[PDB]
Amino acid sequence: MSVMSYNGGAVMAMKGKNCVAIAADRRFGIQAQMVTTDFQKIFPMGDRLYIGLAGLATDVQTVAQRLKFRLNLYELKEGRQIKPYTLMSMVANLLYEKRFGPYYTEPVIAGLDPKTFKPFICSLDLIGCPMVTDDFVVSGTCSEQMYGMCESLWEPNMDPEHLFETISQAMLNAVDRDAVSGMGVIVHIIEKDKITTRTLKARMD
Amino acid sequence: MSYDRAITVFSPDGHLFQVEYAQEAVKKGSTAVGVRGRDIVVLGVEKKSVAKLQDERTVRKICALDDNVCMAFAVVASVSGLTADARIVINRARVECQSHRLTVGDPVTVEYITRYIASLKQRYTQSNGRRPFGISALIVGFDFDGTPRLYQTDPSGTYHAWKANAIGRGAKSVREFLEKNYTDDAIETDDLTIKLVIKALLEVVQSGGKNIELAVMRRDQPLKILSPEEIEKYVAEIEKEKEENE
Amino acid sequence: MAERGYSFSLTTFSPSGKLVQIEYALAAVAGGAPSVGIKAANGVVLATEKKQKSILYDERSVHKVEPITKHIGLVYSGMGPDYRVLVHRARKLAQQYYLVYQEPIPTAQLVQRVASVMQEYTQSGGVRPFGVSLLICGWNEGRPYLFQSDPSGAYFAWKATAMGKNYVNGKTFLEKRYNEDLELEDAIHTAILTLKESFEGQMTEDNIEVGICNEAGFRRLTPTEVRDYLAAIA
Amino acid sequence: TTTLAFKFQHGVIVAADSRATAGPYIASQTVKKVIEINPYLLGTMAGGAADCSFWERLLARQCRIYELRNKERISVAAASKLLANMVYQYKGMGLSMGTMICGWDKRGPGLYYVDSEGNRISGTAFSVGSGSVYAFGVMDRGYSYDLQVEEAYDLARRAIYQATYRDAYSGGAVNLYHVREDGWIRVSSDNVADLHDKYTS
Amino acid sequence: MEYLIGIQGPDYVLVASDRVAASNIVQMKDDHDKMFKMSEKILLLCVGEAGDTVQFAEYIQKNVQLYKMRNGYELSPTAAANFTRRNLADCLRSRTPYHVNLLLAGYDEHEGPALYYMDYLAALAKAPFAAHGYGAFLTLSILDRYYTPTISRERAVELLRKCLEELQKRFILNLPTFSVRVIDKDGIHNLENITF
Amino acid sequence: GVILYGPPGTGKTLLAKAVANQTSATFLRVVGSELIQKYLGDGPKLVRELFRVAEEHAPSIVFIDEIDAIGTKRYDSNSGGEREIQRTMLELLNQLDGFDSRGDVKVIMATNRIETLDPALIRPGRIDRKIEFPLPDEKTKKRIFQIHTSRMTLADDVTLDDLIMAKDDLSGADIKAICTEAGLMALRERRMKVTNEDFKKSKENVLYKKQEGTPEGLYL
Amino acid sequence: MSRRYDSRTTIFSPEGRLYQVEYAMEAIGHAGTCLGILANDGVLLAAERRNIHKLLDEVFFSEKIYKLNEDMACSVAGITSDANVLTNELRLIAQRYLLQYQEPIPCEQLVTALCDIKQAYTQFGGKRPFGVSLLYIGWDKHYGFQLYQSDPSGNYGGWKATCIGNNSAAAVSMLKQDYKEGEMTLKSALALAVKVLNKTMDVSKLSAEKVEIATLTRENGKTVIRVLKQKEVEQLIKKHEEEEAKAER
Amino acid sequence: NQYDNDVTVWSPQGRIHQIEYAMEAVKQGSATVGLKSKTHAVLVALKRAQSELAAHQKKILHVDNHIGISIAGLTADARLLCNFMRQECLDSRFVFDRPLPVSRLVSLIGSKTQIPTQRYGRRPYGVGLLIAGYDDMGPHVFQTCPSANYFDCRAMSIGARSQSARTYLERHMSEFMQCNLDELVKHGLRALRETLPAEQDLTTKNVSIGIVGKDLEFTIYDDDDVSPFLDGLEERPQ
Amino acid sequence: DRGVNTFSPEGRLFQVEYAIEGHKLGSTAIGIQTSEGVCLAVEKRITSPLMEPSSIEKIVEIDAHIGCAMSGLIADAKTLIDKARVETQNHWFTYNETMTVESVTQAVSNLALQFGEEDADPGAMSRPFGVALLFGGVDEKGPQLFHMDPSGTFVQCDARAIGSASEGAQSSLQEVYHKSTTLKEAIKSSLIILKQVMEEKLNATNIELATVQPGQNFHMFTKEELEEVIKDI
Repeated sequence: MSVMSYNGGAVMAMKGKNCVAIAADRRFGIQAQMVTTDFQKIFPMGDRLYIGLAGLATDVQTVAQRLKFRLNLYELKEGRQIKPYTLMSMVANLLYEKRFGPYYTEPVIAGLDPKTFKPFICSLDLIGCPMVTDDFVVSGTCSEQMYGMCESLWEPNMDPEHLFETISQAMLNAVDRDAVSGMGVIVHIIEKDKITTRTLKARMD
Repeated sequence: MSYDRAITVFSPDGHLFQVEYAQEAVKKGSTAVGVRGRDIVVLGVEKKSVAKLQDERTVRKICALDDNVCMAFAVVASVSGLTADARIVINRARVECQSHRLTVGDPVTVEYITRYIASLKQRYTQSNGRRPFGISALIVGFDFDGTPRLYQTDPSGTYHAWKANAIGRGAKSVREFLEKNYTDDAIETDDLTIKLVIKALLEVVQSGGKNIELAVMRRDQPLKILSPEEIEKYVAEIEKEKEENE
Repeated sequence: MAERGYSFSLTTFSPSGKLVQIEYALAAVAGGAPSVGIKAANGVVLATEKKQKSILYDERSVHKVEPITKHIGLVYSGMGPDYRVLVHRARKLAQQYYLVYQEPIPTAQLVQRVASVMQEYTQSGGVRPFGVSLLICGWNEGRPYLFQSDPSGAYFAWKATAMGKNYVNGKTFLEKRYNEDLELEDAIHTAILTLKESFEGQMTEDNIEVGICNEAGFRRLTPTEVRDYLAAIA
Repeated sequence: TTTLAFKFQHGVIVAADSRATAGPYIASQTVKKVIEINPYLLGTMAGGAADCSFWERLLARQCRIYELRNKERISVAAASKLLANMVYQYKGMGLSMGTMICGWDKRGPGLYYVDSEGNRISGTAFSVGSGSVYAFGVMDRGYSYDLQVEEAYDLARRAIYQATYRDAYSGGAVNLYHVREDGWIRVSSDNVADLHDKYTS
Repeated sequence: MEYLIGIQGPDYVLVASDRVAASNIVQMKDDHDKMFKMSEKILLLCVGEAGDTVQFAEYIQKNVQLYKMRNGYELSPTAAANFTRRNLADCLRSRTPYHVNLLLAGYDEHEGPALYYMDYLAALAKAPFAAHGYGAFLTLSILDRYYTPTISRERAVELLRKCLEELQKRFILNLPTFSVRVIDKDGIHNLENITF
Repeated sequence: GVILYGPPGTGKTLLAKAVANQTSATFLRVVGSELIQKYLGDGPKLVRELFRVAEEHAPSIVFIDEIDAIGTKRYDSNSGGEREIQRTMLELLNQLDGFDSRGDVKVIMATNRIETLDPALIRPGRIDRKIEFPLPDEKTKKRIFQIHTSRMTLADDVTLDDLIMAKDDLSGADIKAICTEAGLMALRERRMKVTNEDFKKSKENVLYKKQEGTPEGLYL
Repeated sequence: MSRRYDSRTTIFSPEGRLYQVEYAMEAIGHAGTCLGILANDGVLLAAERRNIHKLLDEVFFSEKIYKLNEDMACSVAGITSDANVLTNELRLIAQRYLLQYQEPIPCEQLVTALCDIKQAYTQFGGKRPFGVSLLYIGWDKHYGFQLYQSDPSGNYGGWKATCIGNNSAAAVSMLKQDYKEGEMTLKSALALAVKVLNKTMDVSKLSAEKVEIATLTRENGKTVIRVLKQKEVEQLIKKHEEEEAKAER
Repeated sequence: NQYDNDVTVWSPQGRIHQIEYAMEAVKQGSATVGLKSKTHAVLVALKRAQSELAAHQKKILHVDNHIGISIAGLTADARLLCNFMRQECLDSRFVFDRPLPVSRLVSLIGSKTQIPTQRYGRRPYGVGLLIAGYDDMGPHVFQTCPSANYFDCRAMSIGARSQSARTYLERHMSEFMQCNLDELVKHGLRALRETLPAEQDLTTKNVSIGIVGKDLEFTIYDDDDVSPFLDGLEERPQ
Repeated sequence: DRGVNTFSPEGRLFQVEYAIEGHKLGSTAIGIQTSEGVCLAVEKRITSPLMEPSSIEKIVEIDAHIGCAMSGLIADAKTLIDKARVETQNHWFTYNETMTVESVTQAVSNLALQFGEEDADPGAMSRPFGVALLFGGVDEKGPQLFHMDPSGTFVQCDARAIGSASEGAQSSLQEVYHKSTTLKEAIKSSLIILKQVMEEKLNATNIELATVQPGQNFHMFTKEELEEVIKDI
């Protein structure tokens, strides 16, 4: 899921965890180079309608390869009446980037999602075309990876409800936009229940 | 993919088998008439068997290859020839039509597109594992000086310029009758060109003014496909005018 | 290859509404040795009887139950030669899916992919339509799967189905004894009953093979275990 | 509106102008250089800029006009011939191509004159030039520019422009080539010697 | 490249756009008696600006595509569809010897929603918006285009807004220019608005 | 002679019988499939007899019904075998002209198509003229029906036009089939009346069996 | 190969329609009824599932109805082996068009692309056509709501209410009277759909397993494709029997 | 029978009947004499026209200016072999930069002729070529047939009525070899006139000569210098 | 069964034998070469004059100094001539001389027969052409007319006619034409034979005339000049 460059006018993903919900927060940023004109266009996409995968950088191949991957995820989702596992999709994405051989164009995938029908928490980032990345901790990713990583450690509420994570996250996104050109350009925060997706769109330039 | 042994081979009969089967298959068909105007160049087919449970969309015999070029195909036969067969000749010409249109700065020369059409149906006859289509097409368009044309091909690819030509129901039968119909004072306005197309189609149509499908095309504006309800209004006017004549 | 080759189809329809060669192929699967496949809904068991009739087979390897990969297994019906390509094919597919997913090929997905290649073989020339019926088992994504793949290309998902010798009797017993969402013990027991329905392939332990798919993967069972299940049926 | 290829159309008829000279700096090897290629009377073309790239695209174009004409029997559109050649030019880059040709031929609406580049420009104007020296040529022509200029004013306008050009940017030499397309079928006026033009202006 | 201007401000249904007349190759304006605002259909316009030469190349490629899709639909184009398809086609063609590296402007009349204007970069990033600018001019124009409407435009204020910008482009930015085409397209007919 | 081919059902059989009365030629009818039979060597002998008898009778027409049959089928149910089919096929050719060159014996051949007919049999210059019937139109159909209406029970409940219109450009046979099925249908009811209701029911069965319009409507 | 094993599998007939295609229609007839009916706010497919036996794991959503895309669906009537090759490709083309274009896939577009592959087999290759006629239900932003049929040859016709399977001829005839081209809401449309399955299927009591109705409706500004539940299908059947008793006496 | 129904199906004759049909195509074709010296190789061919109001045209087709062919059979089929031959001469010039060895050149043709003979029912090329070539070994006049087998002949005559031409080659078998180039063309026209009856005799219009050799390129004389050679009759008494 | 790719018991190819008879169904080509130009006359092959003669093509320019008139199976001919136009032009393009009538003729003759349902692919034939061509043009040596037939035989011609009766078309030629004769008689000598070989009438919409002459390209006759020549019988 290789995208041309990184210049997409914003590149940032943060994922942060609870035991009652898990959240993936994203720039909703679009429009390559410094000049934007828009602040809307899909980037995080529901693929089982309750798991997300985020593909990050320039708009065209980000949307294009996601959709072409969606079709292979779908095949597997379609046939059986139960939908695919997160761990098997996690290597699937790793391989998809790898197919684009040596001296490849850099994407940065972030997968956030609770596992389907074996219930445990999952957060992962891919980048380059790299070794397997299953973690159960926290993951922040992009080219300003260090800046995201800080925030992904920052939100975990192990015992508060879903709501407190959102309000904490709104401040977390904002402070990050003042620190880098990767956050911002409108922010979409996704709190993911297992049975559906809740999309909230945050106020913030 | 293609068949290792040839479908079309030179055998003794004078032509070829598949040409021979192919002339039969547009003879036994229904009427498709094309009249050449001085406004719009208009094509129409006798049959689609419309009855109000279905709607035409791409179901039309008349399909526009280009912004000013369109062709109406009569694959149509004893038991009905194949929309499947026509569509291939259509796909290949349409890409070529648009490439020429790009190149000429005025409306695309019909001439190129018809010559082209003729070679497409012939190349299958020489190609291994293939056979020619059993269609006859009315290639219509306007030139790069704006000269309206109505051309015809048969199944093996042979082409002529015509004032008006009609195919199917015995091709020779109907086309000699379209000369009689045709007037040059009856092509002077847009409704009069359309009335000449329709009069040949009425002859033996089952449940007319619904089955009758004809589309109009403008100078470089896209094809306007007319619905049969709208076409019916003209059909009534002529069908009474025709009764009056006898 | 070094020739012209074929490309013409060996099947032409009928004004009946049938394809002629697949109906001859269906007769060959029935002429096989009994192979049953049941998805219990607590694991998948595929059991077969193999006509060796001399037990001069030193197989600690290839059998009529052969694992495709570590949580897919395959059992056939009919003739052996057609099996040989399908078993190799399946292993290759298992490998293709292993590279990207790295969880070996899922059953719903496998069938579609085999089905497409089987259909070509009918549709094209220089190849011919099989006359083997495969029963595919898998446990992946915390669900057991049982499918049957016909020699045409068709795939149906079954709870319990039979093939091989005296399948008509088998499918009818299967409806009566087995009902949907019964236990792993019932699935195994009826499975061995269908083989016993009519045997006649030398009654020794190494003449029946079972391979079971469950939560921990797929392994084929030792012939001695298989015999114990049989012993119950009179 | 640049180099030794220029064409502008007027109200009496049309003028075509070219040099026949080659070799910037002391280096030279071609003294009867045919920048206005025209083996036939039906289509005419011009060069400009890079020596190799003009010659190559125009010999490919040479074949291309002849083929259209053959296929229709009568001569086709000036636009179609030129545009089929333009698709090839854009794709042609990666050979150090940098072709800047002016396509002239007879179209059905009338005379058609179109501007060709190696990056695929196609626009119809009354006047086009390819290269870098007609940047100098636009000051004396523009000043006096009418589009109803006499046949006689135009011949004198071209003759003088080369003589004045020689003085201003050196490069002219051997022969001055003049061609006139009159009606719709072209003729080459004269291959008038350099030494004559110097005195006249 | 790094020449040539576009600006579009969309109204209640109107859209006003202007671009300069001037195709300069080398150092001098080769063509100027042609416009390079193209009718790809009679409901759709592409106005391409960047490379003077590169505009025709992109226009033609889209022209076949737009029609092939029209065939597919067998009814007029959809705005959403036109931005994404032209974007995909153009990012792939940028690498190609037949390149694109133009900031293009889609104007279309949509069968359902209504007026649509679609933003395209040189890098080639698709966005529908209602306040956007094109060419070398896009860096210059876009903040201003952000400010002066509330949601979308009103034509009177726009007219004043447009004349003010056109003195600026000649002033600060460097074109060969001496005439500008100003147009409003309501979605079915082309209107000429006046040049400053 | 003549060769009668095209769309089957035009009324190919009626035509031989009708023309035969006008000329007043002795009408011999023999099926082409009847000539191949179990018996060994009886097959060509029979064909000789068929011609010999036609000749003796004097003006004659031999209507050979369903001759298409020898060609289409390699029967595999005759003990005479493939041998039988071969030897029969030659003898008819011999008896026709051959070196025999019998005169006054016209053969009118009824076939489905003469593209399904055996290539030995078919050849020009034994039969000078071949007639290909067009698809019967709405117009031809009315005249045939007025005759059948005259032969049928008379009422105002006979509605001819409606049935003809509904149908497509299709055979003469159908006009006959609509009338015969309508009388039969009446008997089921316990009615000796043939009304518009029997006809409307008859239109459906006749139309399906013969060619059926709902496949064709898509392709048109 | 050999030329004595060739009488030309692929050839043109003088009647214009291939032998193998008419032969394939009889096979379509044999498989169970699959219909599509239009609503003025949706489109739905109603089909009888190939399975009718007790034994079925129910790994597919329905063997006949394939959920291809988030705006397109198709059902198959005919040869199931043949169905698997067309439905998998179909799944990929319909999906690419909604996904990328952001413009919902037209049935008319879809069919022309698939029919090219079907057709190639009938004209050349020595091959044979597909055994299925497929009914596409979808919504596109162009025409609006649509229904398309494709046939073995690669011939299409666009209806708005059509039935295929056994007693097709009877069915379409019933459908002409009650539905023309748009008059039924989503609930009446669904009632009409159950009615057609009723006459044509032998069992007139039906079941949620026996039939499957999947609906496609755009609700709350996104186009929703859903397989209805066994409860929902059963509620529609229970509502339909009461009404069946009253309608025909 | 049923063993010539294809050329894959073998005959219980030891040679397929279809190979032998192809040999009749060449016999039905034009009388041609091919002789060589020890510097030059000469092809004498008989022209034919397909109409009365037509001037006869060469049955010598150029492979090239160093190897050349004379057709006996179909003109089209000879040309089809020719094109391949032309390519080889075009490659010979690239690789070796000499006239391609004639024996080598003939085996590559033979390989091509071999191929339809292998295929199902496909046609073996029904031309025989008399190939005149000049290499470093000397001149070669080869006989190529409708099979893949080539003969290296001293002099051979193939085509119609060629036995009368063949007794001439036998009589002056040693003579061709020692002679000067003008004489080599002279014995060929004397031999070629022998095929024809006493009545029918060679004239400048129907005579085509192809001369290749050490000293000169392949040149076709159709009326270029046919005349001094044509001079002196000596026909077979029939 | 066996092919049409097999030899007959005559020792000749089956498919080539059939092709010549196929020619006879259609159009005629009459080319008369005089030393003042090469003229081509061909029939439009009409059903009515109400068939526009605006752009019926059957005499087409191969090069602008060589024209070609076609006879035989008209459909098969349309692709052979289109193809012939590119190959002659590749030659014109490289050599930059005025093409010779004999070079165009040889080149198209190998394409006639490549037939076979083995050792051929879609771009190659699976049937022989049954198109006989008459290429007529003026070169450096002067006016030449060449006849090409499906068996690839190329021959020099001063008058060659092939048509609906190939035999018929020729027998009339002997009778009318004589070796040294004017251009104006050459055009006329074609109109008298043209009728003989056709079974159809003399109409201006039914004949097509083209002359290629020294210093002068391929010319297509208009309705007025088509009439001047019809007058000359």
